[PDB]
Amino acid sequence: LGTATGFDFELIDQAGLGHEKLTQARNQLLAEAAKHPDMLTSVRPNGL
Amino acid sequence: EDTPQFKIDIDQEKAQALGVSINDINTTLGAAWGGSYVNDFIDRGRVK
Repeated sequence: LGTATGFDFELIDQAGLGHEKLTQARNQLLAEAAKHPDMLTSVRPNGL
Repeated sequence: EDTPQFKIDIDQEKAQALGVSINDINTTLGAAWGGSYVNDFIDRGRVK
């Protein structure tokens, strides 16, 4: 199973953008989820 | 209903005398007139 008080999120490129266009969308989302410390903690990517 | 169709009649004695094989007579006939699937490529990240 997973965990309680914890989510599991996907980030799909549904327009054929690429891998370097998806990493820049991935880093934009994480750097924006780090400025909400009172709502979101321990946000990270799962891959490499 | 049964249509006219164009029978082409390869001679393999007369081809052997000229130096061609039927491993590229039938390919030149088949890939030009019918079309040949060679391999795959990548088109915006999709195998086509």
